[PDB]
Amino acid sequence: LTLPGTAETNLAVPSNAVRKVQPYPIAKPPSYSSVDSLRPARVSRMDADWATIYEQVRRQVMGNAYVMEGEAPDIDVAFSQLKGGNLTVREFVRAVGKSASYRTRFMEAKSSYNFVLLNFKHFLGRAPTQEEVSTHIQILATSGLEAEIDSYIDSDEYKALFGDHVVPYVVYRGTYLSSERFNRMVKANPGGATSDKAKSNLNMIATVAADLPTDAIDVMRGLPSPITSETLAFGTAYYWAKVEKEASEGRSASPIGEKIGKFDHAPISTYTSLCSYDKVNKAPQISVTNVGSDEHSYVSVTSKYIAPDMAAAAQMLADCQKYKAGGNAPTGKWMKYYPGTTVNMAPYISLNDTGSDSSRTVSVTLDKVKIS
Amino acid sequence: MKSVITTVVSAADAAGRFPSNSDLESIQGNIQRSAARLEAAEKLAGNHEAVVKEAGDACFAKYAYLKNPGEAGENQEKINKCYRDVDHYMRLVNYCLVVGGTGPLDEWGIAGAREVYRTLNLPTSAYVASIAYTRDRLCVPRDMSAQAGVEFSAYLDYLINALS
Amino acid sequence: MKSVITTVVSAADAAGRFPSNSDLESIQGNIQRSAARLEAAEKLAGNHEAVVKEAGDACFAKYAYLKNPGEAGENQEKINKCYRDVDHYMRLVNYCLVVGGTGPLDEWGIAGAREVYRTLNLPTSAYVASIAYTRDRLCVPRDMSAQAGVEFSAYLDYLINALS
Amino acid sequence: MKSVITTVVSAADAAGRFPSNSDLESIQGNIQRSAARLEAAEKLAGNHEAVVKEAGDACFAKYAYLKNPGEAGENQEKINKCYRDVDHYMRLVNYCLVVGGTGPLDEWGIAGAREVYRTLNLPTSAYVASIAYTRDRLCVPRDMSAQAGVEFSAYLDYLINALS
Amino acid sequence: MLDAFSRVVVNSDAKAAYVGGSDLQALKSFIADGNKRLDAVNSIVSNASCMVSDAVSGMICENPGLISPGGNCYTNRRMAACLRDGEIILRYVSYALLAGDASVLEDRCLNGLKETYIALGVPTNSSIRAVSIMKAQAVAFITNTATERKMSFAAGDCTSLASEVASYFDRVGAAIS
Amino acid sequence: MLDAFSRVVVNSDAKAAYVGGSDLQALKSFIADGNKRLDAVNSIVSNASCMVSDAVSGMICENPGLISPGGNCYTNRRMAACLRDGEIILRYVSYALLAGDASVLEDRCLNGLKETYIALGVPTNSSIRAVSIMKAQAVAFITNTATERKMSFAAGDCTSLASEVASYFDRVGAAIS
Amino acid sequence: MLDAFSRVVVNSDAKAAYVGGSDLQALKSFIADGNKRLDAVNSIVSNASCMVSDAVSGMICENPGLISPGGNCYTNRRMAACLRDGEIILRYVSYALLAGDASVLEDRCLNGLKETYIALGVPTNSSIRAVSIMKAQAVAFITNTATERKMSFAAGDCTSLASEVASYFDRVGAAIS
Ligand SMILES: *C(=C)C1=C(C)[C@@H](Cc2[nH]c(/C=C3N=C(/C=C4\NC(=O)[C@H](C)[C@H]4[C@@H](*)C)C(C)=C\3CCC(=O)O)c(CCC(=O)O)c2C)NC1=O
Ligand SMILES: *[C@H](C)[C@H]1/C(=C/C2=NC(=C\c3[nH]c(C[C@H]4NC(=O)C(C=C)=C4C)c(C)c3CCC(=O)O)/C(CCC(=O)O)=C2C)NC(=O)[C@@H]1C
Ligand SMILES: *[C@H](C)[C@H]1/C(=C/C2=NC(=C\c3[nH]c(C[C@H]4NC(=O)C(C=C)=C4C)c(C)c3CCC(=O)O)/C(CCC(=O)O)=C2C)NC(=O)[C@@H]1C
Ligand SMILES: *[C@H](C)[C@H]1/C(=C/C2=NC(=C\c3[nH]c(C[C@H]4NC(=O)C(C=C)=C4C)c(C)c3CCC(=O)O)/C(CCC(=O)O)=C2C)NC(=O)[C@@H]1C
Ligand SMILES: *[C@H](C)[C@H]1/C(=C/C2=NC(=C\c3[nH]c(C[C@H]4NC(=O)C(C=C)=C4C)c(C)c3CCC(=O)O)/C(CCC(=O)O)=C2C)NC(=O)[C@@H]1C
Ligand SMILES: *[C@H](C)[C@H]1/C(=C/C2=NC(=C\c3[nH]c(C[C@H]4NC(=O)C(C=C)=C4C)c(C)c3CCC(=O)O)/C(CCC(=O)O)=C2C)NC(=O)[C@@H]1C
Ligand SMILES: *[C@H](C)[C@H]1/C(=C/C2=NC(=C\c3[nH]c(C[C@H]4NC(=O)C(C=C)=C4C)c(C)c3CCC(=O)O)/C(CCC(=O)O)=C2C)NC(=O)[C@@H]1C
Ligand SMILES: *[C@H](C)[C@H]1/C(=C/C2=NC(=C\c3[nH]c(C[C@H]4NC(=O)C(C=C)=C4C)c(C)c3CCC(=O)O)/C(CCC(=O)O)=C2C)NC(=O)[C@@H]1C
Ligand SMILES: *[C@H](C)[C@H]1/C(=C/C2=NC(=C\c3[nH]c(C[C@H]4NC(=O)C(C=C)=C4C)c(C)c3CCC(=O)O)/C(CCC(=O)O)=C2C)NC(=O)[C@@H]1C
Ligand SMILES: *[C@H](C)[C@H]1/C(=C/C2=NC(=C\c3[nH]c(C[C@H]4NC(=O)C(C=C)=C4C)c(C)c3CCC(=O)O)/C(CCC(=O)O)=C2C)NC(=O)[C@@H]1C
Ligand SMILES: *[C@H](C)[C@H]1/C(=C/C2=NC(=C\c3[nH]c(C[C@H]4NC(=O)C(C=C)=C4C)c(C)c3CCC(=O)O)/C(CCC(=O)O)=C2C)NC(=O)[C@@H]1C
Ligand SMILES: *[C@H](C)[C@H]1/C(=C/C2=NC(=C\c3[nH]c(C[C@H]4NC(=O)C(C=C)=C4C)c(C)c3CCC(=O)O)/C(CCC(=O)O)=C2C)NC(=O)[C@@H]1C
Ligand SMILES: *[C@H](C)[C@H]1/C(=C/C2=NC(=C\c3[nH]c(C[C@H]4NC(=O)C(C=C)=C4C)c(C)c3CCC(=O)O)/C(CCC(=O)O)=C2C)NC(=O)[C@@H]1C
Ligand SMILES: C=CC1=C(C)[C@@H](Cc2[nH]c(/C=C3N=C(/C=C4\NC(=O)[C@H](C)[C@H]4CC)C(C)=C\3CCC(=O)O)c(CCC(=O)O)c2C)NC1=O
Repeated sequence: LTLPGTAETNLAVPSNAVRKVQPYPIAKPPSYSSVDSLRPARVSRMDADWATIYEQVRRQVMGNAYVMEGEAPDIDVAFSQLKGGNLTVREFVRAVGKSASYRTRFMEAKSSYNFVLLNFKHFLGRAPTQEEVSTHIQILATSGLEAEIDSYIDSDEYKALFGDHVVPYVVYRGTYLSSERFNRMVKANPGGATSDKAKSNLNMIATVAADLPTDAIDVMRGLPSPITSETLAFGTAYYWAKVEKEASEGRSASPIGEKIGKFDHAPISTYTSLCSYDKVNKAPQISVTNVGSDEHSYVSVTSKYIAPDMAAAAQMLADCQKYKAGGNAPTGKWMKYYPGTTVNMAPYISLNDTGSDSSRTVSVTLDKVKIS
Repeated sequence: MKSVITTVVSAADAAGRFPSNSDLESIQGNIQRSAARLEAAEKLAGNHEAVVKEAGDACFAKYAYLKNPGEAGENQEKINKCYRDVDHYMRLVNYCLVVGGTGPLDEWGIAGAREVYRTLNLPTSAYVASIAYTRDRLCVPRDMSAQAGVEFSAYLDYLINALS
Repeated sequence: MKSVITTVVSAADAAGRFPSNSDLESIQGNIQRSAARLEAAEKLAGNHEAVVKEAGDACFAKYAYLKNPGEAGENQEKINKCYRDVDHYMRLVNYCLVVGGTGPLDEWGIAGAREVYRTLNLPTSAYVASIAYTRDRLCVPRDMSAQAGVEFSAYLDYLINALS
Repeated sequence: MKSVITTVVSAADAAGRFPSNSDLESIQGNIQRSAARLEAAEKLAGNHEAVVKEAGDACFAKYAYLKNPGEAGENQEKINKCYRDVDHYMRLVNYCLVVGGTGPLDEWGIAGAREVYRTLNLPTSAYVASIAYTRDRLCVPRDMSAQAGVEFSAYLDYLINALS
Repeated sequence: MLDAFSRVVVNSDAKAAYVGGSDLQALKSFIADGNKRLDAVNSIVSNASCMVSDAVSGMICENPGLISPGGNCYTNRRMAACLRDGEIILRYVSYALLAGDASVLEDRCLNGLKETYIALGVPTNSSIRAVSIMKAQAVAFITNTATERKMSFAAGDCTSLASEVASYFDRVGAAIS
Repeated sequence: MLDAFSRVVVNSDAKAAYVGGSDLQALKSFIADGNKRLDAVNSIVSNASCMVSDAVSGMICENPGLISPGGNCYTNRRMAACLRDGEIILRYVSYALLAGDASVLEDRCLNGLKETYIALGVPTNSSIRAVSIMKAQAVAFITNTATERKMSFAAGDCTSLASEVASYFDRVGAAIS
Repeated sequence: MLDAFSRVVVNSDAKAAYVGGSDLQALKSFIADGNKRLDAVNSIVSNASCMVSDAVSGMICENPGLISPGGNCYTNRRMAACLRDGEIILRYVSYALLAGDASVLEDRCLNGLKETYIALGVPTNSSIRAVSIMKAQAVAFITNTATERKMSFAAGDCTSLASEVASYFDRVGAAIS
């Protein structure tokens, strides 16, 4: 809408008011990158026509959206200026991302954490780290949608990889800033016939990019690698590991079990009296409200709640270092074993009949709200 | 536009390399096929007024309902608009027989046809009724050579497959 | 790999469309050229042991300095590596006469040559002395036909232009 | 974390290269400066019980208003929380004297200060009253050396400049 | 974007005329030197790496003010750009000799080429000299008058292609001037 | 990410203790071999292109199943990656010798290298042999016991750093195994 | 970006003035014809697809120089553009009917509409004629004097909004001329 020549909008850096448009598209990154020779060639503004620039912007920025002809007129607004040269293809995907057709299939329907991971998949063509999420999740908290898409397009990572004339694509650069950052990019970017719309939870890179260890599974990276770079290893060897994974990646089998949350349970023969291993760690999940006379009351047996292994980490490591001075004055004993133990009567309250008392011995130590 | 020449020099441009021996091999295909398609161009150019008079009314022979008032054919002059509306397609098939690719057909005749035929309420089935009447009337001894009628049919159904 | 057929089915896939009349047209070019290049391929396969012996020694006739100690060819076995290091290229020229494009020569012999041969200190001027020794020894009466000698030469200087 | 060592390593890693002569020359500075700040670290370690007691109440003498009921200091335990809430700052100043940069100050004490201290309504002016009371009481004969004194003060005002 | 076949249809689109036998015989003569044009593009890209290095060192050895410091081809980065910048000019004329008309390189390479070289500080008077050598080297190959490399062909005339590529190499000479 | 100076602060951050005069003298001895550590990083990156080219050809010359077709170092594309793939291991061990602890290569290069090589089809047991040659060459340089190249130093002990670099080359050994 | 309720607050921001009783009755008059405004823009978007198709074909049927080859609306792509291009003019004027002031289309559609049409080659004088038919059809709907289609409404005056649509449709014609 703005001008027939516009390199940069919104005046974020000071040196874009004097910056020309790029007269030619930018070069490839200068490292070796053995994978990209098997890859198809990148599509730019000045080598290809508008039939395939629109398809690859749908194949990368829109994921695989299946935009119809009456669907997305906001993209048809933004595409009609790109064919007139009124904005570059760098600014065009800023107009695609800020549009509501990108919002009404990736922002409202996916989750809050998954919206950041799809933005690195579409705009930068990779998958972020945890520190890249934690700087991008605050823009969704304090500044909203429009400033968060400005963090990709006005970044220096975009302008060095694509510039103003190159459609976004999966850039294999060989020497990466992290060894995770290759194979988390590859896992985030599968090949053809995959979209983002069915996986309303993505749930697998949402927990590999969540904690900084637990790099993702090898068959989830041998799957979208290119060809004469996967073969003689995907006939039937890892192929059943790929199919088993695809029925788990599809329908979003939540990886509490095998990926993170890793608890050595006891064998089933060890208890056998608290039996029926479907039910073994189930508790009543009770909830009361007690407001007026329209407030419902809880109860819906809970699931097999696991020891969380970090609340047992803050507890028993940060504290309970009451590991100090345990000689406890060994009085030439005969405490007939276990020492100062009160009989501890504890009368169960005499509601006049059918209520009775039992006792039990225990070692007693005075508490820490007891000194004073 | 989208021809066999500009397919193999846009793909060489996108890879950023010289015209290799693969790209020189497709242009050898043009020496064997221009002797099939260029006499299909001048057979079309020497008979173009006949094949729009003989075959533009075949849609009206099929669909006489649109000459009712209140429809896409109201008066005589919109039917005189219609033979101008269909010889452009026969000029574009003549433009694609001489190119060899399908280049002049897309951005001149197809790209945007779903927007102008819906909004101005033209039925696209009566378009391809006139195009498919031209398609099944090909024959070997009268019309053209035996190989030209393969390729002249092969551009007409591309207009059918894109409009439908 | 990068043949004449995988250019036109990838560029049709990049636009997201069917094989049009330009894409079927390029494969008709393969009918006129496979008569020429495949009889250059079987001439190469039945004579590959001779064209790496009395054309692999010619780089050592030009560069006798690299048989010195401290150089790229030290002992007998690295020279025995070296004729295997040449015969893989003539296997790839035999793999690109049979394909039709420069597909199997690119990612199997060319892509990665500037990083291996620089790091292993292997002089690429003594590669292209052996490749261009084969190139100028073509002739019409003895070796092949008059047209296969155009095309077998046309893949060798592509290997020269990639290494230099 | 953000030290002199992980500055010249991460910048060499982002350029994708070996540690050059410029990165080795930065570590030669660390021999010349660890004689100064590691005797600034033990003077903070052997005196941290004193410099949070007579520099934690100096905010309260400056700001006696916040011990009123309804304010950020209500009872004795929040004042007992408050001396813990400054003891972590003197631990992180001690953690930056031993590292050599502003590594442990930023993501442990600074990154997050504009969100906690606004929402929990803790006035940061009474934070920097307690830090700048410590800063202007340095001297060269009593406390430390003359060279530890400029750089013990050079970490305190960075805590002031990031809080204000 | 536009080959020799589609050049005559946009002349015919302005008149809305059917292409007929009054100018199809002019286009069938383009197919008559079909293998002649095809061998000519093969003769250019055969010795293409030796074409650009002999031309850009021929530009250096007549004007050594670039190798002097402050010159535009002084450092090792700028010579590697100038070896690359002259190769793109060779890479796009080989398209236009294949496509039959100078419209493939006209909007791709030559559009935006004048103001780029004057904003960057490229001496345009020596860029005319650099492409004048490749003008003199392309006509030596496709007329087979090259002194150090002779290629085998079927015998005949190829002067009509030699004037075509010489018309392309002054089109780049016009846009940089 | 973590150096040897900032390693002792996270051992003290878990106890919330001030670093005092009971463990600074172990860190002042890190300053005492400050130039000893510094010349050791210089001795590795001095001959680093001859380091990795002798190491990966040493892995080839004992196991010639990779140059056989179907091998992972067969073609010219994969060997250019494998010449690069062993150089990044040298590029990150020399970071951790400079930084003082195996923290820089641990989360950057090693977190995710095992299943990368599994998913790509890299023979992992031949990557053990590829980095075991670089272990034996790095201890030969910083003890100055290389037979083909001797570098000049001030005389003294460097055998504490010889165990230090060897403790990094099995960390790349264990994290790939 | 600015509605009729917030048009009066940037007037009073320039005086740093609290809004008072001298002009809120001018703003309560805007709420008094609130439902009168609300049915009018509903009458615009009711027969909106028949509005643009009659207007651009009326622009064609008085000036058949664009359907001639070399015209700006000759081919099938440009007619689908010209059907779309005038629909953006209807889509942004109808925003200004709901906003009450010509502000949302002044910066979004019209800010930079002139020099795009002269860089592309649009005949601006026929673009005056094309938007003028949409001016006369918009007053025909909201004053209900459309001959072919009559819609039912509550009785009263709508001539105030009939001057409002003509104040928008010449703002388009001013910024394209
Ligand atoms: C170890 C030296 C040691 C402890 C740890 C601590 C454990 C302990 N706690 C109690 C008594 C109570 N704990 C309660 C639980 C809570 N109080 C709260 O206000 C929050 C909401 C909640 C979680 C912290 C309660 C309500 C009591 C009883 C009242 C009270 O405050 O004491 C005991 C006493 C058990 C007994 O007397 O049999 C113990 C041992 N004390 C330690 O000594
Ligand atoms: C406080 C009540 C909790 C607690 C909170 C923490 N959350 C941390 C990170 C985090 N939390 C969420 C969920 C939340 N953020 C969102 O953006 C959305 C919706 C879109 C929701 C529901 C996410 C997604 C993340 C990751 C992003 C990020 O880390 O910034 C967190 C940080 C952990 C750390 O790195 O140390 C904390 C402390 N933790 C608690 O103990 C109490 C119970
Ligand atoms: C904690 C205060 C105790 C203690 C507890 C441990 N329990 C361990 C395993 C375990 N506990 C139960 C019983 C619990 N689970 C149930 O489902 C139900 C009710 C139906 C109850 C009461 C079971 C059945 C199991 C085994 C199953 C499993 O572990 O998943 C346990 C682990 C032992 C180990 O793995 O080594 C511990 C430590 N032990 C203590 O010291 C205090 C007294
Ligand atoms: C015992 C733990 C307490 C205590 C309990 C009393 N509650 C009395 C009345 C009452 N309690 C509730 C809340 C409760 N009833 C519900 O239906 C629900 C939600 C489902 C809840 C949480 C209600 C609604 C009422 C009725 C009156 C009111 O609205 O407050 C009560 C008086 C009845 C009686 O004498 O038995 C008692 C004694 N009070 C105590 O002193 C201990 C600490
Ligand atoms: C408190 C009012 C007294 C007093 C008490 C102290 N007792 C100490 C240790 C201690 N006390 C007992 C006896 C108690 N423990 C039992 O298990 C039983 C019965 C089964 C009884 C009556 C024992 C056995 C011990 C030694 C074991 C231990 O150290 O806990 C004690 C600690 C002394 C020390 O830490 O050195 C104190 C202070 N002392 C007093 O002054 C008043 C009069
Ligand atoms: C003595 C120190 C007390 C006292 C004791 C009396 N309690 C009498 C009756 C009574 N006591 C209880 C509570 C008791 N019985 C139980 O079964 C349980 C535990 C489950 C307890 C704690 C009950 C329930 C009753 C009966 C209540 C009734 O029926 O009214 C009692 C009356 C004589 C007798 O029944 O033994 C006495 C004297 N009363 C005192 O005044 C001092 C403080
Ligand atoms: C080939 C399919 C058949 C065949 C069919 C007949 N066509 C007859 C007449 C005819 N055809 C046209 C249009 C014609 N002119 C063209 O230039 C082209 C294609 C580019 C076509 C199809 C017209 C106007 C007419 C009627 C008068 C005329 O010849 O101009 C025909 C005569 C009877 C009739 O249909 O009117 C036949 C039998 N002819 C054949 O021999 C093979 C079997
Ligand atoms: C054609 C350029 C000349 C010609 C040259 C001669 N070549 C002679 C021997 C010779 N040539 C080759 C290479 C040849 N064999 C192949 O399989 C291929 C390509 C795949 C080629 C180019 C070899 C290996 C040898 C050695 C012995 C043999 O096999 O013939 C030759 C004899 C003298 C000499 O050895 O140099 C000549 C004169 N021959 C001609 O007639 C035209 C003029
Ligand atoms: C240097 C600026 C002056 C000087 C000032 C005086 N300070 C006095 C007492 C005092 N000083 C400090 C802080 C000091 N101790 C530390 O551990 C550190 C940092 C690690 C510092 C800066 C404290 C906490 C106290 C209170 C009592 C004490 O422990 O000494 C002092 C005596 C009078 C007074 O109490 O203010 C003076 C005059 N002393 C000098 O000689 C130069 C001039
Ligand atoms: C002009 C620059 C040349 C020259 C050209 C002539 N070529 C003639 C025939 C001819 N050329 C080819 C080459 C082309 N075909 C391929 O298969 C490939 C590679 C895949 C290429 C590059 C072929 C097959 C033929 C044979 C065609 C035939 O003769 O039937 C030729 C003879 C006349 C003609 O056919 O046009 C000429 C004059 N010859 C020259 O002297 C200059 C240097
Ligand atoms: C162990 C790998 C070596 C070895 C090391 C020793 N170096 C000693 C002193 C020393 N080292 C440097 C190198 C460092 N300084 C620089 O300027 C640069 C490049 C910019 C580097 C990489 C210097 C200046 C010095 C002199 C310090 C001094 O003596 O005052 C040294 C002597 C003890 C010590 O100073 O630490 C040793 C033992 N020597 C060896 O024999 C092995 C092979
Ligand atoms: C002027 C351009 C029109 C016209 C307008 C009048 N409308 C009058 C009342 C009125 N209008 C609406 C429409 C609006 N409300 C909705 O709920 C919706 C759709 C969701 C729309 C589009 C309503 C509800 C009412 C009733 C309000 C009432 O009378 O209480 C009206 C009478 C005066 C007035 O109330 O403003 C007029 C004059 N009438 C015309 O003749 C032209 C075409
Ligand atoms: C039709 C009544 C006109 C006319 C229209 C044409 N517009 C053409 C391209 C074009 N138009 C616009 C403006 C429009 N698009 C927008 O995005 C917005 C505001 C957000 C508006 C008002 C733009 C930006 C472009 C360039 C983008 C593109 O070309 O798709 C056009 C195509 C020209 C051609 O290529 O032949 C036409 C025909 N032109 C007319 O003659 C009448 C008056
Ligand atoms: C030569 C070809 C030719 C045309 C295509 C039409 C197009 C056309 N219509 C109108 C004028 C108009 N056009 C409409 C439009 C419509 N009325 C409806 O009921 C529908 C919703 C919609 C058509 C689908 C209206 C309402 C007017 C105002 C006059 C009227 O009510 O008829 C005008 C004059 C504009 C003006 O008043 O200044 C023109 C040129 N007229 C022509 O002369």
